[PDB]
Amino acid sequence: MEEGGRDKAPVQPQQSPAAAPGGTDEKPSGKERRDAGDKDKEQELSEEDKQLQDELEMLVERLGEKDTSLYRPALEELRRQIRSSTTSMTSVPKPLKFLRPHYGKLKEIYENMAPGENKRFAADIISVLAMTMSGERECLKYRLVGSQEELASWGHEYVRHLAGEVAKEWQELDDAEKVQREPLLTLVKEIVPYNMAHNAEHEACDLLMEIEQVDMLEKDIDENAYAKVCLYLTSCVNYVPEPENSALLRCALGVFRKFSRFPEALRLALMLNDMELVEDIFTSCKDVVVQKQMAFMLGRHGVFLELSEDVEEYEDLTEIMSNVQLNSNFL
Amino acid sequence: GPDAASKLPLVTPHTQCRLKLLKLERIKDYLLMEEEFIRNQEQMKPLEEKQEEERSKVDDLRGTPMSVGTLEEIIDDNHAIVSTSVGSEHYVSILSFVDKDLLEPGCSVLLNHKVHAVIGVLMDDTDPLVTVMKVEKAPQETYADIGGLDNQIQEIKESVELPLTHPEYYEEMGIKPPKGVILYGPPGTGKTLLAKAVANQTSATFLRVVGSELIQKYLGDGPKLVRELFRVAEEHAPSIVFIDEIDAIGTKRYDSNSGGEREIQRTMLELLNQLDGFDSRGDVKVIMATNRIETLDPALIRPGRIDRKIEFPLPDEKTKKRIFQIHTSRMTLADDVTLDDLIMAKDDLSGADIKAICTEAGLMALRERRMKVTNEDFKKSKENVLYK
Ligand SMILES: Nc1ncnc2c1ncn2[C@@H]1O[C@H](COP(=O)(O)OP(=O)(O)OP(=O)(O)O)[C@@H](O)[C@H]1O
Ligand SMILES: [Mg+2]
Repeated sequence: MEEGGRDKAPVQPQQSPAAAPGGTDEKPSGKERRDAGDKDKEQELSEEDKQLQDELEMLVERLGEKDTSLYRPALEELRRQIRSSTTSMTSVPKPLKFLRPHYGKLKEIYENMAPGENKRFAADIISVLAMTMSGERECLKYRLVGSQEELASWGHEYVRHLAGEVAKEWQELDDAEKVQREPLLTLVKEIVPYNMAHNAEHEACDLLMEIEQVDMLEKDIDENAYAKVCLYLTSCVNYVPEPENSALLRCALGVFRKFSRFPEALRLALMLNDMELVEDIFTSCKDVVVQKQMAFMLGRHGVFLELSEDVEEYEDLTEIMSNVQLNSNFL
Repeated sequence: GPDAASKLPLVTPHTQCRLKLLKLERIKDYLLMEEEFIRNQEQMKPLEEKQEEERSKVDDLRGTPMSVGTLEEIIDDNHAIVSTSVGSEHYVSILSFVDKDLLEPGCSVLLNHKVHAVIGVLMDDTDPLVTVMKVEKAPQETYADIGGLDNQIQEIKESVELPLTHPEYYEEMGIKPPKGVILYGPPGTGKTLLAKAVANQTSATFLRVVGSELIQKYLGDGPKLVRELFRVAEEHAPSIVFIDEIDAIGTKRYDSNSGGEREIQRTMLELLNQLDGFDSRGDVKVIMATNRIETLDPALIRPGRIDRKIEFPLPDEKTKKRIFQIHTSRMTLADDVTLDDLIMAKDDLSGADIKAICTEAGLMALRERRMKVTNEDFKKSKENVLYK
């Protein structure tokens, strides 16, 4: 409500923005020219956070709360030019002016249209532009719809394309500890169709970088502990970690083989067609990995013995494995 | 024992990671079932209230005139022998209401006044010895204030302060930190200054004892205080014990010493054990300061007892100027005294002499009700301090 020292700056350039209500008549061409040139220079002084408090931001915060509530649906007309400018000012006041319990009626304000190419605007910023608000909104509205009205129009499937885009850029934004931020959003959404959502997320992330996928597996261990009371996510939840660690990733497969044991260790349909896939990891940790899985070891020789040619030695190797190398070496 | 706070200091996420949320909600469900779990059973079984009924019955079992006595021995559980108020010993019966854990052989016991038995332990009053050496906080001397000594501040930092702030370094190379530090130099070099500097930026109970109080009046009340000194240090978690003027345990003779030198030696033989004996050590670091490192038994300084020996020399000329600047920082000089001219007043000034000059300078300005020291004040200050 007051300014000091730099009072001259916020006086002259503000009359035109305040003259918009009175400039819409008798000056059809004046408004368009000014807007085009102002856009280019605005970004230069905004990307720098050299001022702790934003003087310009607070000026519009007041009239924007009530003016936008009824003005947005006043026209309800789709225009090529107006839409681009209108979406610009919606995101700016969301963090502060909008209170926490306000996204219930916000479905129709953002789902209808996208903010053009905000992807470039979401890359320079780290975690304060829209990451906090975007995730929270979908955690409530979606759940109620699926309780009794899971069948809806094509709008539900549109958001699927949105999810894949975000994950492709967050990981490499800083390579810092913020990389683990992405998994949180995907957990809440698509409780039942979790596998389909995860398939797209890991399809592109793995290819971009090779070794930066190991850290992701760590967050999966603790996630499964806080499971649901109902016995419905005890099998689906355990299948997601497998495809990522396949040939699409590093061929170590040390953790891949262990991942098969989670689904109650149904050995008849997890690794029964897995040992012979490589045929060149005999000396690797493949043998050691199974040595900690005493659940279906009795049936191991049922198929291995019949081979008689996949291994250079097939009879002597099994004999010296049970306890020959355990007690003798220590003593 | 148990800590009231810090229920689960799992700040590893250190962010908005959802892992923080899952654990918190877990307690909420457990709390909900407990609510109706207690009150429900508290109606059809109105035997014990647990809030007013529980305390009430025990009080009646107790006595209005609760007694205070010393537990003398621990006979089989539920039974003990407690010394009465004056001189009698009773084969009392221990009641289960007591924690049955704090029953150390000789601390304290509350007994019923008619059927004497164990009713409850009593916390022991802070012994006056602990308060005597329990330095709270170094008043003003900081660690950049010391000035001058630079290569000698790293040794003390690296022996009594690093292993407590960054243990990883003596955690990955498997090397135990140097046991102790002994400071030796001419009279007045910052030996105690560095000693109290470490007390400033430290997170451990600092204890200080001068070598002169280690020599006492009655025989045997010698190497018994040394046992008490290291008994308090162990009881108080990490702690740095500072022995100042160690060269007073056989350098100065006092008539109060019933036994002569022969008694003082046994104090050293007990101090030798307390630094490296076949008992466990724990976490206690000894800093010894002296002005004559050649007048003490060369076994107290044996590696293992005290490992790092730090030598304090008389200030260098360059360091002499720094000493004057730090001591004269908060002084409204009269832009007529030159520090460099007073740097060379005597062949070797300890540095404690420098503060003496800068302190007697003020007293020589107070006499004239003047808040600015002139060259005359310092000139007469440099003559009244290091001359007579
Ligand atoms: N190198 C120094 N740097 C800063 N102050 C010093 C230095 N040497 C001595 N002093 C000052 O000397 C004053 C009085 O002597 P001080 O307490 O330093 O003695 P000391 O060196 O520990 O000697 P001693 O072991 O004989 O007591 C202290 O308040 C301290 O500020
Ligand atoms: Mg001293």
